[PDB]
Amino acid sequence: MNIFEMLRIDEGLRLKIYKDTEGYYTIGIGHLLTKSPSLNAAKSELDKAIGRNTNGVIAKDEAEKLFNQDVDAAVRGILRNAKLKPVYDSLDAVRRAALINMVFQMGETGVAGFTNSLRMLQQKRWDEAAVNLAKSRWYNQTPNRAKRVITTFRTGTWDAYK
Ligand SMILES: [Cl-]
Ligand SMILES: [Cl-]
Repeated sequence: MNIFEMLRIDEGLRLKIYKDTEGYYTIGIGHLLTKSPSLNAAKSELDKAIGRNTNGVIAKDEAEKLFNQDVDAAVRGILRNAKLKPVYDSLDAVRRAALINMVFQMGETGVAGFTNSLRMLQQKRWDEAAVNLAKSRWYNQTPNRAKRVITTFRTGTWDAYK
């Protein structure tokens, strides 16, 4: 297991524009296109992102490419973020994948706001961080995915994904 296979399990793959859990237009492997209600603003962003007229549909290779960019951007955002970087540096390889997953799902800004959990993770208080991470809208809204991520942080193994 690795970050790519982990996120592929959590996000799935769709080749036609769809709405995410929040009702936003997405395509491929959890690639947010726009928060706007307009399917046309979605198709526009989509064609901008692919560099071709897609009519709302893309190929597998195209989805994977967006995915490669997105993971990369997620890592780079963590490394550039003054609050995230120290946490990431302090973690083992598995736990690092758990943080990247949160960042990809909710953005740097959102994760960065989990102040107390971040501090518990840095301190390696696994059980306590897991309890604190659960008191969040995130956990309440996508409980199955949240539990998997949280188990990854508590355990340091890929068990939740096997
Ligand atoms: Cl893009
Ligand atoms: Cl879920």
